[PDB]
Order: sequence, then structure tokens, then C-alpha cells
Amino acid sequence: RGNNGNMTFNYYANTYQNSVDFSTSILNPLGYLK
Amino acid sequence: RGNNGNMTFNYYANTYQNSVDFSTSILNPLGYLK
Amino acid sequence: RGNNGNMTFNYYANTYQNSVDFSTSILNPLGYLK
Amino acid sequence: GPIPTAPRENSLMFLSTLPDDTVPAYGNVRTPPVNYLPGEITDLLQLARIPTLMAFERVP
Amino acid sequence: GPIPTAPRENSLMFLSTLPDDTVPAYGNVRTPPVNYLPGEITDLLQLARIPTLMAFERVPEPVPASDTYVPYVAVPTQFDDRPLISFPITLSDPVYQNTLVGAISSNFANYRGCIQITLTFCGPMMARGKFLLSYSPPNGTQPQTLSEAMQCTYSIWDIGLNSSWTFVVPYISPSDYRETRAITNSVYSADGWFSLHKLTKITLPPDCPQSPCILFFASAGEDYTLRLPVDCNPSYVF
Amino acid sequence: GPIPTAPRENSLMFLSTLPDDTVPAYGNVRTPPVNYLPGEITDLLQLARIPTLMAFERVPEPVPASDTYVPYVAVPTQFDDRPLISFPITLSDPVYQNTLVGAISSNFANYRGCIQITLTFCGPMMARGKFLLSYSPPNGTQPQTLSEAMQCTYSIWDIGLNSSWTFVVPYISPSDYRETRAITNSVYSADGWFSLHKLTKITLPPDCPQSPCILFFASAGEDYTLRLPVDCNPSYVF
Amino acid sequence: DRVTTQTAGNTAINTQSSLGVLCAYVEDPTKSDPPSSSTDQPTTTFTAIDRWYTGRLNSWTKAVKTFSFQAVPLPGAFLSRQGGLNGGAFTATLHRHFLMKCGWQVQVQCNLTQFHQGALLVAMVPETTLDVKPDGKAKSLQELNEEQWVEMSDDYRTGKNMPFQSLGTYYRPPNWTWGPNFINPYQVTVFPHQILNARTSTSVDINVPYIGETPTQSSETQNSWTLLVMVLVPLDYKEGATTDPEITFSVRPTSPYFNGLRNRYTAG
Amino acid sequence: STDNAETGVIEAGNTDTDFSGELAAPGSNHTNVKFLFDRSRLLNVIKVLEKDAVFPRPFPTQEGAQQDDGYFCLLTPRPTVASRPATRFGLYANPSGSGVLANTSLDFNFYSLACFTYFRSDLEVTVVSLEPDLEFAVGWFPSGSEYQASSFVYDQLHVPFHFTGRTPRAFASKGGKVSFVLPWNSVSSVLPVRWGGASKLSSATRGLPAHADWGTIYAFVPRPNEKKSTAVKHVAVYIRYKNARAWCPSMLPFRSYK
Repeated sequence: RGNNGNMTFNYYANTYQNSVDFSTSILNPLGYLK
Repeated sequence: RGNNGNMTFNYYANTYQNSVDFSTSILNPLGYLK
Repeated sequence: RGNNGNMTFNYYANTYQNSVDFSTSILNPLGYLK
Repeated sequence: GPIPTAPRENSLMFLSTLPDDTVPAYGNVRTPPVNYLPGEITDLLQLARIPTLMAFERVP
Repeated sequence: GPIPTAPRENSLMFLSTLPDDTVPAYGNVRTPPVNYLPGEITDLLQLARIPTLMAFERVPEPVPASDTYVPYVAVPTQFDDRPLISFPITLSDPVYQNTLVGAISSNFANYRGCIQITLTFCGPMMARGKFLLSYSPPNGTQPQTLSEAMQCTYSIWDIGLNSSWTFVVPYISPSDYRETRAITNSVYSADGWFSLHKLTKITLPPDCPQSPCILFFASAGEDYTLRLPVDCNPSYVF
Repeated sequence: GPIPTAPRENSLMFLSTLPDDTVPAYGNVRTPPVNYLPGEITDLLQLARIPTLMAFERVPEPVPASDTYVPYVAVPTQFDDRPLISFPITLSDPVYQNTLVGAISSNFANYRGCIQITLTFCGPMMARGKFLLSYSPPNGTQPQTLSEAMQCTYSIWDIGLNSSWTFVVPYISPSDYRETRAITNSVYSADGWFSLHKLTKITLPPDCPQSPCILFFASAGEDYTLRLPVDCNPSYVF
Repeated sequence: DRVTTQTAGNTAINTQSSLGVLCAYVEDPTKSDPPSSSTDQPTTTFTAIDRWYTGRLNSWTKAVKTFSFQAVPLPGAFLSRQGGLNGGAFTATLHRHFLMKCGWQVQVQCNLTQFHQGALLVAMVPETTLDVKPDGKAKSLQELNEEQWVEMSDDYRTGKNMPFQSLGTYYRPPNWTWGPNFINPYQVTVFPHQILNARTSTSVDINVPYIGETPTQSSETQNSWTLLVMVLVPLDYKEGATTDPEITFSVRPTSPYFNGLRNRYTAG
Repeated sequence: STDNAETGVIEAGNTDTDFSGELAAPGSNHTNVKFLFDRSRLLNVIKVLEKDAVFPRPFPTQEGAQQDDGYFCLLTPRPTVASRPATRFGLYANPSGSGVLANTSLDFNFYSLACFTYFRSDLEVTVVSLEPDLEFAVGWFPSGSEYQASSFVYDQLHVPFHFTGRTPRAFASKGGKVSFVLPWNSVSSVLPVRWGGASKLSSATRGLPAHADWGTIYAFVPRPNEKKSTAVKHVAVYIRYKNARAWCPSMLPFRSYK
């Protein structure tokens, strides 16, 4: 999300827009007391 | 490929963009030992 | 043909682009010997 | 011919909050992976509801 | 709001070869019709394969008349063993000054393919001779006498009831396209000389005149293709 | 009316890496064909895994001939307990001056993965010896004698009918990518020294010459990947 | 194993302790096509010339240094006739055809004993000029026996020993440093090659198909595959071993392509 | 292991060739040769024409010649002296004296990656003026052709011909920059970075491929000849390679020791 107005399209493909990762092959709390 | 963001369209037809050839009518290694 | 990149569209209609004619109502050689 | 355009009053400016992105000058790179280390933050409010010790002026 | 845009480095320039069109300042007009007059041109190569008379330096008898340059060959009676006409193939040489393929090549940069030259006899019908014509790719020196022009590539030719002999210089080449003029006379721009020899003497009865004549033509063959124009030579206007 | 637009801050600039193309000023041309000549390159890594002869400083006998630097090892007969060759792994060290992976690494910034070095014997067939080669990740000091190079990671090697022994330095690392040269010789850019020791003496009959020789190669393994180029070093031209 | 009897035309060579083959860039190199740039009927192969020609190269001693090489061009070797090696019928053919096009089998020659050591390096580099010091005259058969080896100076390493041109006396005389043609001896094993030494082999082969800057270069000017032999570690032998072994070579054309008849070549 | 390298061909060996361990993931692909070269790179600078141009001579040239040197740029990566194809590369380190210094050029950082013998691409011409507040014009003619140089008068003003012609021109804006991509035009098949050969059949300098090139760019101001300033000015030229291919690998430039 962030802040964009790009609900139509982006110009470049997303692999030119920002880096993606490798291949190693309603919110949540922060640590319970068991 | 190279580096482009042109996943939508190019403006000119490709015969105006770069030269194409004539008509004479997973990668590979570089020379085996037979 | 000529030299264009306009394989998508032109802006104006063609009657505003260049003049067309009236109504009077693999190439060819240049003159045979009969 | 080119498509006719009309530049509006907002020319060449840059707004700090301007919700858009810019063409990269170098792209198609990869990165180290992420997933191994836990403890993400989606909202700081998951952060904000932790106890915190106040601070007072000492008695005379 | 307007669509966001980013002007690139190419602002407000105009390229000469730029393949696009511009908004008209006055439009919606009509024109007189066209169809009545025939003879269209789609390609100039339909133009380019018409015969054209070559132009040579006159043999050492300079007539003081204007431009003593000659579109034929004066065959001598005397026996000597050097060729009649020998000229190179560089399409800016002073033998290729007003041939068509020379002329519309003189403003282009590169061609590919064959070059027909043919030759039309003109003499009395009771005269008859045997003439061979020969072509050699670039050797070190120039092939001069009949053994050298013999080994290479030739055709002999009769004199009979017809009057010509269509000849086509073959197209051997290092690279497929070739240049049109030689800034440095290299192997890419020249292709060896062309010559024709008299094989047996011209034979003719008494009381008919000596020394017959032969005209030369020069035309594009089938594969002759051009490319990629260049700015012209305005030296005709001065 | 025209479509409303808004030019952003990036006006009329040109980026060097800018992934787009520009309008041609002359187009619709053809080219000579390609297909006849073989041997394409899709990736330079098909290039990068070819053997390459390393280059070392000559032992203290400087021959006054040009560039006394030596692509082999002169094993001595004498018993001493220090290694034969010891060199670090920083891909700009003067032992990695003209190896391929050093050479095409010298203009890139970061790599990932293994580095094969192999070594080809050259000596008389009646000679035979036992040589171990050993590798250690960065300790405080440098591992010097045979216990230290013994504990870490090694392979012993015979002399027989073949002549080599393919060795691969394993790839242990804090971070997955690693640098190519060390501006500050840190743990991220070096990975400990490499050495080889003689384990038992070279053994050879009479009337055959002393002191055999061994050549060194250096090649990329399988996982060796490169990234993200940088401007080059023009110091070869001066 | 290891016995390769190769028969072509009427000749037949075998090297009993050999190693194998080594093609380049395509596993079967002899396949080709007649060139597309020509228009004349090309003169293809014929069985009278499908041949191993052989020819003697210079011998080699103790006194050599590291990286010192011999290098023979091709097909320019056939012209000037080095080492008792001539094309014979083949030169009489390719004098008379302005376009020439062919690929090459080579297997080179030595045989050291079992009490020797020392590594040669047979390799054919593409598209080089390792036969001229910049005077403009290509070196010929007389000036080979005065050196027996090219002592590998720095001027080949920095590309300073390629023939430059007359600068013209309107300018300043320059200060040259670099040329794009060079030899970097720490690097020379990226070409089709195999270490030949007294370890395992005696004679060993390369094989290469065509490469070119154009479909067909000229007859008597181009030189694509110069082959060079260079020593990496020198020989050592006691008094009683066979002094100064001898080197020859064996060159085979495969599928020749001729084009364009004229008179036999006479140099201008 | 226990294979021997004397067969000329050895493969690579992962960690489990002789040790315990598994092979690592492929990181990236900034390696493919039609992506690696695509970088905007200047090769040199250019003195700007302002008059009827004249171009330099063939190989020898005695004194008393009148040419205007350093105005053309025969754009190739190959080494070039005085805007005509040379074979070596100069660096005039002690330039004191008389006799004019030639215009040298070379594409420096291209060779330090180049492990090739034959090359194939298209290029683009990016121009930029270094002096401020300037407006200019770039011209071009293809390889295997040559510049036209004359002048024809219009209303007492001598105007040269390179304002017009067939081959394309380009007029910049107020201190703008001009760029366009440019395709193949060469008579030969692929660009050589090494060559044997000679230009003509005999009596030629062995090594320079005179017609396997690209072309040249010259800069000039849009003014008549008689209104020319006394201060000279400069402009640079940039090339970025495109759609490249490559064939039959080779060595690298030798690094120092030194």
C-alpha cells in the first residue's frame, strides 16, 4: 500500500521497480506467555 | 531482454526500431571432447 | 508506407491529414513490344 | 502526429508527500532473503501498547 | 488531475529522418484527379534497368569540337595483342559518368548484386569478325594479354543476323553489400577490370569501308538492390 | 482539447542506466546475415569457467629478464616445515592479477559462491610424491605448520597415471553475497589463506633431474554468480 | 585404446599414445554451406585434396625461456613454404580463386622420453598478427633459423609490436602505448588447446571450424587461425639423454570453398 | 579429481565433488551480454565547426597543408588517430614543440571486460555541450561514404551545404541535448575487435579494417559564415550499445605489476 494513486498501471515491470528475493527451496500480537 | 520497462507497448513498429536480417532460403557448453 | 511508426493510430481523421480525390463516376514492367 | 497535451500550472515541482514513484537509474537486482529473522512490525500500535515507566519530580 | 508525465532528453528537437507527421495548418481540401495519365513509378529500379550509353575518352586524335568523348569503339585493322577497351568497376570512375546505375548510384551509399553490360554492333552486313569479352577479379597487376584474359571468365561472340550479346558480370564478393565509390580504393570497393579482345580479324569484302564500330550499354540485372541514401553532389550546377 | 498533463521534477535529464529506448533518426534498414559463424555468448559465465594460469612472485633468484614472475612451483629437496605456496582470497591481490574470475570480477562489485583451483603436475613418470592442500577460514594469525593446516580442511594427493586434482574452496560466509576487493580488509571481503604442503618427500630414481614442477589453475565453480557492475580501471593503458 | 588411425584422401596418420580430439563451439565442425554473398558456382571439395600435409618446425633446447613461442599463420604458411611444408596442388588451386573458405584439423608433434619433464602448450588463437615487427614487411623463411623461438618480450604483452602506419609529417610524432592485438601469457588458455608434456602424451590434436568477420575473406591476405606453441616449464635432462628433440606438425583442410577464376597470382 | 586438465576440457566442481555439503542457489543474472553493455558512455570531446569544413588527408602529409583537425569523430570503440582509423593508441605525454597534436581516441573501459573476438550491436548518439548557453547542430553520414564540403551564397551570405542534404540533421534547443539511436550500416558482416588482413590487395598496412565501423558526428552552429566568433568552443559525444551479441572468446588487456 503506502501512498500511491497507481490503481491503473505502473510503467515498468516490477522487477525493474524494486528488488525481489531469492529461493531458499486483523493483526497479530508480539509474544505469548505459555 | 536487456533492461526495459516496455511491457505494455513500443511506439514504432520493430522494423523501424532495429534492423532485421535477410533470407538465405538452461544453457549450452562450449565444445565437447569426442 | 513511407517511413512511419504509426501502427497504433493517427490523431486526426485522414480527410484532415491529406487531400483525397474526386469522383469521375510483385511489380509491373514499363511497356511491351507487341 | 503527437497527441496534443496541455501542461497545467504544476510544472517541474516536487511535493514531499507526492504519492507516486520515479524511474530507477539502476534496476533488475536481487537481494538477500528476509524470512529467517522473526518479529515484524506492521503497525507501530502493536508497539504502542507495551508498558512504560513514567517519570516524576522527586519530593523535596 | 492530469496524467503525470516525464519529458525525456529529446525535447523540441527535429530529426530530418524522423518518421512521424505534423498537424496541418489548413486541411479538408480536395484535388484534381490523377488516374487519366499513365506511367506510374513505384520503385526507381523499374527505372534503373533501361539501357544507357556509356562514355569514353577519345583515342589520341583530339578533335577540337566540344567534349571530344565517344560512345563507341573504333577497332583498328592492325595486329597488336593488347585489348580494345579495358575499364575498372568502381561506380564513380570517368567511364561511369552518365550511366543510369552510375547516376542513381551516385547519391546512394551501398548496393548489392550484378551489373549487366551489353554491346551492339554496327557495321556492314558483309563484314564479320569474332570478338571475346572477358572479366577478372582483382589480381595483383592488371591482366593484359590473351592468356591472362583467357583463363578467367569470358564469352566469345559471332557477327551474324542479330547485332548484340547480353553479358552479365558475375557478383563475387567478400561481403554481401558493396560500396559505390572508393575513398580508399580497397578490395571492398573494386572488383577487377573488364576488357574485350578481338580474337580473329574483322573480315570484309572489297569496296566497303574499314574500321567498324560497336556501342556499349550498361544496365542493372535482377539482383541489383540499393540502400541508405546520402547527400548529393551539387557540382553539376557550377 | 489536449489531454491535461503535469510534468514531474524529472525534466529533460538523461540517466545512464535508464531502461528505455529513443526514436531513431534513420530506420528501415537491413543487415548481412549472422547464422553462418558459430560460437555465441549468452552469458560470460560460460566464458568464466575456463582454466586460467595464475601468476606468482619468483623465489629469491631474480633473473634480470623481463617480468620475472612464474606460473609454477619449484619444490625444494630440503626438509623444512613451512608451506610451498600460501596466498589469501581477496580478488585483487597480486596473485589474482590475470585469472579470469579475477579479471571479469575486477570490474564488478559483488559475487556469490565457490572458487575452484586445480593443479597440474609436470614431472618424470618415474618420480612420485604425496602432496596435501589445505584451506582455513580467517583465524587471528595465519596457520603456518602442519598441525594447523591439518585440523582445518584439506585433501592429500597422489602422483600416478593422471596428472591433476580438482579442488574446490568451500563457500562459508556471514552474508550470502561477498565483495570483490577490500577497501578495508574486513571479514566480509577476505576468507582466510590457502596453502599446500608437501607431506612425504618426492621420490625419484637416479640419473633423472631434481625439483619437479606443478602448475596452478583457477576457475569458477557452479554457484559462482556476479552482480551489479562498476566503472573500470584504465591503468592498463598507461 | 588411445590409438587413433585417421585416414583421408590417400594418407593416413596414427599417433599411438594420443589423447582424443577437441572440437570448438559445435560438436561436429566439418558441416558448412556455400557462402551466401557469392553468385557464381563455388568449387567444392575433391578427393585429391583432402589431405594431411606435414611440415617441420624448429627444435627446442634447454636455453629457451618461459612463454617463448613459435607461431605459424594459415593459410599464409602455404604461400611462403615454411619448414618443407607446401600446399603443392593446394597452392596451385588457391592462387586462382579470389575467395577462399575452409576449416582446419591440426595435430602437433613431439615425443619426449620417460626421464624428462617440461610442458608445451599447443593452441590456435583466432585472428592475430604474430609474425611482424612494425617495419611493414611480413617475415619470411630466411629469418626463422636465427632465433628458433620468439623470446616473449613485454612489447607483445602491452600490444606494442603491431605494425603502425606512417603518421604524416604535418603532425607531431606520437607516443604509442596500446594496441588491441596482443598476447597475455597468463591468460592464453581460453582458446582450444591442451597441455602437451612428458607426463602422459606424445602427440595431440586440436580441431576448429570456421570463424570470420565476413562470410568469405580474401584469398592471400587473411589469417584467421595462427597456431602457436609455447613452453611453460623448461626441460631438464642429464648427460646421456637425447639432446634437443624435434617438432613438426600436420595440417588438414576440411570442406574447402573456392570462388572466382582468373590468371595465376603474380604479386604487384 | 581425479581427472587431469591436460585434455583441455574440464568441468566445474561443486562442494560435493569430494567434500560433504550441498550446492548453493544462483544469485543473479547481471551477466548476459546484451544487458551488460547497455550503459551510457562518452568517448570524447569535439571542437565545433563554424565554417566551410575541410577534412584531413591520406596517410602521409607534408607541411603547408590546410585541414581543420579535431572536428570529426569516427565513432567506433577501435583506436583512432586524427578522426581516421588507426591501429595503435597514442598518449601525447611530452607535448612541447611545433607540429599539431593529433586527435586521439579509444573506448577505455570496453576492453577491460572484452573477452571476445567478434562483436555485433546497434548504438546511440548522445551529445552534450560543455560551454554554457549554447545552441548547436549535429550532422552525420554513414560508413563507406564521405562528407560533402562546399558553400553556396544566399543574399551575400556564404552558407555551407551541411545545413541540408539527405542524411539526417538535428537542431537542439536552448542548451538542450540531442539523442537518437542508430542502426547497423556496414559493408562487412560483424565488427571485428581483432583483425588480420589489409585494406587493399597489396602494399597496405596490415591490420586496420577500414570499412567495418559505424560513422561520425560533427557539430556546427546554425549561423552564416561571416558572423563567426573568435573564441573556440567544445562539445562531447556519448555512446550506449544496444542489442549486442558476441562470438568466439579471447583474452583480456594485461594488468600492471609494475
